[PDB]
Amino acid sequence: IKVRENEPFDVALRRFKRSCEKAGVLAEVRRREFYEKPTTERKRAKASAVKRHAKKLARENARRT
Amino acid sequence: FCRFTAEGVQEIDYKDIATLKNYITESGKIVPSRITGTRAKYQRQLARAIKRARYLSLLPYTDRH
Amino acid sequence: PRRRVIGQRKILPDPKFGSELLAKFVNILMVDGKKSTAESIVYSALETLAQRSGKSELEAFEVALENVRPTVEVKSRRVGGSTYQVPVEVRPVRRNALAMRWIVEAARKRGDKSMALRLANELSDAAENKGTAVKKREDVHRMAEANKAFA
Amino acid sequence: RKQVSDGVAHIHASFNNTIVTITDRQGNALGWATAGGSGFRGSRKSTPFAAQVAAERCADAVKEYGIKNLEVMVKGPGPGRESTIRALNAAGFRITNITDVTPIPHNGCRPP
RNA sequence: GCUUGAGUCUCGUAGAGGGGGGUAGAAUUCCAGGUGUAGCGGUGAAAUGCGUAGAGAUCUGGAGGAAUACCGGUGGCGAAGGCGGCCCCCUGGACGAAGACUGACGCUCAGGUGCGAAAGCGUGGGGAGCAAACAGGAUUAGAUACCCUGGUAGUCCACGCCGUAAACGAUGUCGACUUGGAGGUUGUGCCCUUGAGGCGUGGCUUCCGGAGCUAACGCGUUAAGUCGACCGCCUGGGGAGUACGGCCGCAAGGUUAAAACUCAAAUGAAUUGACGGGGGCCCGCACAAGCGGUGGAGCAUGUGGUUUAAUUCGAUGCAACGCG
Repeated sequence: IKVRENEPFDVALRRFKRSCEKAGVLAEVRRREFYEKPTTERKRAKASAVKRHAKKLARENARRT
Repeated sequence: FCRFTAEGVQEIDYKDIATLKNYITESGKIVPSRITGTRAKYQRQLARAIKRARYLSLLPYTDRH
Repeated sequence: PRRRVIGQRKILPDPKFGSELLAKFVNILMVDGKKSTAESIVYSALETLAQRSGKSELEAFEVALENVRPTVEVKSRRVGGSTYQVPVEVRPVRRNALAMRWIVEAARKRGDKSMALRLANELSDAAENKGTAVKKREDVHRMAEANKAFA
Repeated sequence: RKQVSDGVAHIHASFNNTIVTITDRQGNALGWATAGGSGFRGSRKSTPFAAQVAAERCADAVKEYGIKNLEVMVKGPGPGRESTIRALNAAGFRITNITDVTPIPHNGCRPP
């Protein structure tokens, strides 16, 4: 949100914005509260995350490489 | 994994803002438990202490004032 | 093509003094495949250029090309949605060939008497960069410098 | 024209418009321009280059006031908020800090 | 009479459990004030609507309003529906360790009772933003739809009514037994906390899999495995969860629940082709760049159609039209 980036800068370098505020809470509230689908997408995201974790736990195979 | 509250007897209080300041970011937001340990009992008590210190103007809600 | 990474072919050098770039200028002049007439027209136009300018044949044609030499050019590279032109630096092998193509395309119009006189007049106008091929260059540059912000 | 020393360049970026407006320290504005008055009738309004040319046509017509440096106050969502401030760099101005002066609702409801 | 069932007390633990009362943080709106300018708004594109009265927007001040982005997690609680700052009060349920007490008080339940998403109904209020219905504007041969701009009920508080959901892990409640792994969450015992650890015992829950089961998919120690107790439902599809009747409700309607007639099918998960204005990868002058053409004019040839008594016959979207 706030940064100074002192006088010999010539560039923005505002990486603190996109880590926290700039997009992840911004382009989700302009439309569609959905009243339920945050819970559905949280279920789907954590399901995909635990399936990726279970696949990485079983990724040790031959794989011809 | 390096939580100060896991072996931390005399549970986290609102008054000692020196150690309580380490669990908010620069924008005043609460540091998650997915980064710095802070198991869920002490995490919920820490969130209570954070917002009860924000109520007493001991810690800022944010820097937008 | 799609997968083929083949490069450029090695053309024959010119039967006059050795310069492959003016041989490429001979190659891009050529209507109906007529290479001999193209060589005669290039040779006569370079003599009538070296006579009116005082320079040699390799250095008057050298500074005729850098006045028609484009810096950047635009081409359509759309990324997911709207179709906008993208300014980009051109490779030099495409650059000098397209500049010679601009010289020859300006030489096809503006018909004074004959083709050799037209090519000599186009090179003489490209010497002090007030002719037609330099206007083609300035038009390609006007395609840039205002559509430049898309990168 | 008052010969003011400095100013504060409030930038409003939105899905609607991207204004740049320069006030003083005490908050009365000194001259501004729009992204729609800067050309681009219709579809090219919601582009960051419209915000850039809005900051460019805000950079002039204020030289009677004589502003050296400025504070940046962004406001609002949208595709802007990051591309116009560099137009505050190439036009001959000095950035002090980039802040935001708006809360969310303090208990409000948002539709689709 | 007894205690392994069930129940009570003692010490604690966790929770978005509920009810009531209040306080606070990432911004569209309205009004007022200073400023200053030509357009604003959306889409694939475009317009309605707003605007030189000075719009959308710039900072400050004020107004109200139902609600918790980060924490946040197939994480937790509740019988279910459902519930997510915080503070105060009341209160239920769940779980753990060592115990103490009653002694089968236990399980299920027709009828009955209570709770019960959202939509809707009645009265007293609030009305900011959206939003059925409605108006205007776009697309289309047509659009009373998908797209946009506005906008009423409603989304909302107090008290009632309605009792319907794809109320769904589509798997009723209780008890017992049955290889296991990876986890998450929450207690506790023990060990050297000898270093962010190690060994076990309880509850809830996610995924994969052994035997077994199932039409299959799959379930798989919270089973759809093997059993015991009880309740509810079904005998093909349409008719139809419709009509008549009874009851409830202010209404909308809900519960229970047929018959006549038609057909020999309906349906069930899974596999293989086809397809997705579904993706990933790969290829072809398929697209990009460029050259030369057709379609603008005239001649050769064929076809469609017209006329004639014949204008022989076939081919007649790429895959017919200088074809046989």
